[PDB]
Amino acid sequence: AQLPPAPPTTVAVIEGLATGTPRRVVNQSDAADRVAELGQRERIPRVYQKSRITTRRMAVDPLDAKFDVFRREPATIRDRMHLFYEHAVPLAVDVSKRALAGLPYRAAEIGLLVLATSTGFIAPGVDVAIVKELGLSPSISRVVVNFMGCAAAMNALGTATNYVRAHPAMKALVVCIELFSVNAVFADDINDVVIHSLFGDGCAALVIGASQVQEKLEPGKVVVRSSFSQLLDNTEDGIVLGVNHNGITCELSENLPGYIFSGVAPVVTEMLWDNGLQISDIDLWAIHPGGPKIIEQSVRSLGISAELAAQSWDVLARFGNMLSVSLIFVLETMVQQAESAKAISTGVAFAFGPGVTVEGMLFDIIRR
Amino acid sequence: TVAVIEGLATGTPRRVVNQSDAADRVAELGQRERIPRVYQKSRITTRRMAVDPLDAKFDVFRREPATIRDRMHLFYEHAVPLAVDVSKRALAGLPYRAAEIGLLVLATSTGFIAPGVDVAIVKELGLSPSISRVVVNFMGCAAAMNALGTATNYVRAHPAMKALVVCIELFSVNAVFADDINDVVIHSLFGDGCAALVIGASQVQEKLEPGKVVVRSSFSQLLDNTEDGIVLGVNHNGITCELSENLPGYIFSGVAPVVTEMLWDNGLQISDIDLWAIHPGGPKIIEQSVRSLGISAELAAQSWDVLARFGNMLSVSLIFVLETMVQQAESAKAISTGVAFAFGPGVTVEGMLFDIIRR
Repeated sequence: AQLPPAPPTTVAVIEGLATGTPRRVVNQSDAADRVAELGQRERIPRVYQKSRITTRRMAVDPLDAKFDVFRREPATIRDRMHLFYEHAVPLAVDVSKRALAGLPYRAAEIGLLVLATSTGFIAPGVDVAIVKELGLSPSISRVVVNFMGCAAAMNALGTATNYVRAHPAMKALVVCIELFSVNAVFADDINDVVIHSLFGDGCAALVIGASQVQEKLEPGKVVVRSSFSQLLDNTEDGIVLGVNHNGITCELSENLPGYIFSGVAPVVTEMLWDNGLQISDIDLWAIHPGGPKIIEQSVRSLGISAELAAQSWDVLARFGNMLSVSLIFVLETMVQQAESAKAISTGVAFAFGPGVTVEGMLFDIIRR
Repeated sequence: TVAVIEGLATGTPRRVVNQSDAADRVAELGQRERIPRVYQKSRITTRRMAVDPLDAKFDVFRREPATIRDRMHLFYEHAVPLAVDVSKRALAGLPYRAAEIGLLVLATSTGFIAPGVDVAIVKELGLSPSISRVVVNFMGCAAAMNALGTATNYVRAHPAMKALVVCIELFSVNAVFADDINDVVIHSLFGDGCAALVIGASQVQEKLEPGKVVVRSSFSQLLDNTEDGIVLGVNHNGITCELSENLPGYIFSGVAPVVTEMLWDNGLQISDIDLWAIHPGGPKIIEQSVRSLGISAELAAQSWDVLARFGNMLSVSLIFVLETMVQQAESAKAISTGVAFAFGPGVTVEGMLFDIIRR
């Protein structure tokens, strides 16, 4: 009898959720005009009016008089990373606390901290600042997830999941922090012009715990039912992340939308089938608000009502695309306001990361 | 349930570099008398390098500013091949079908690209398109322990599944050879290398076959006021590590207290351990760890040896050592109890309690 040992039988729960962003508000129209001022600068207005973003928060003012000189020099990558650490700590610490404020868990109960970013990279970083700042344990476990793109939150929440189900009594803290403003450069190519028009800064934290299915979770709690991944075959050029002398950068392919259209439907369908569900059985669709073409093509693939992507369109409208963080902003909304009147709302969440990987999950929101 | 290292494999770029020569070739770049000094004290005889940073080709490129992007590309170009061959070899010995591998953890501190090695590995090895993936960056010399932890948790939540841990560290691709002393030290110590592990869950009962390593317990410790100890950053012309002069001291007064508690929590004493996989991060790192524990200088043989032959390969080094301990037993006992640990940023001591099944 060398059969695999019986599996844990609990379910990961998001007992605490919290979100935050730097204070400065950048109204998209103004942003467009400011950038438009850097022959034919008609390109600018054009791409911007198509973004479907009204406002974004930015830790740093790229086009500021001070930064504007710094912004145009080479080899500033090391300073930008410092600048990142500088602005991130305050924000990350503040959000982490909000996430924990509601729960009664004592610092000794938090055994794992997961930090995801694609806009950072510094020796001791935001992860260590968080531990000290919140007075967590010197022995707490830490995992830093980098360059996993817009879907990092998922890979991160999964790391937490395994941990929690493996150590039922402990809790885990998931934190995503994304500061692209600290990486602003404003180059000439469309990709740069586009990236700089879509990205915003923000932060989010989740507190995870293991719970038995017989337990009656309280309203607002979110159960993680299933997780999934998919390397979209032959789509490597879709989303590319790289480090430049003057900052981290993201390169998106003209085909990303197409890859999504082809990829989404099959992946969700198969996953839902495993859980005895169909697209028509989903109450909530936490589609990663990575941009119009992404939400747009994501909804077409699934063949659902445009309305069922309301929350997503909202986040993208108010905050733009703040990478791995965005997903969580969308979820929060869903948790604060019910989309129907049924106790427990079922929903699917998914985002897109490099290699063009669909990262997502099936969840339940206890309504009553 | 028990976490077992069922597969283990190491690899390295073909090029061998003799410290004696390196010292000379490097020196040739007013007080170059320092270079031979640091290199003699390194206690490194050789180390592998994916690239020859002094090569005519490279030498011009490395004197240039703003080259990280290309450098990161270079990482991918060399990292992939090596990481793939090492993974195949770690799995080669096991009877697992691609469907049984549900998690891939990739750790590095010397390269950043996406899609990266993790993706190149899945495709190359034909791993399931839906395998879970976690890329662990900038946790330095101790990433292997962070990575390994992510694997045991997984395998513990999904016993019927297996997890693959891959570490690739390629410092040579970041070689700059600058003036400051830290760059000199750092550059005389780091080597290139890769290592992979295959983890699975197992029933507390079951009798494991020789070679199998049971991960009994893992631990972490953020040392108070030590932040300056180990520092990683990204410069326009490469990635660097900035070791503090206070590091060895941190190590001296940090190791013992942690290890001792951890052991006490497992009904053990320093005097009970058979193996000590001390991360060979450098002569002082091994020196102060040994001294902090108050153990025979010899118990650190495996470490010294790896440091001697491959130099510091960051997270990779810790697995080479373990492999030596697996390949060659240190006594006639069935089951060898050992402790492993390395040091990472913020100055965090990360390690594990483990058993090596012998009979």
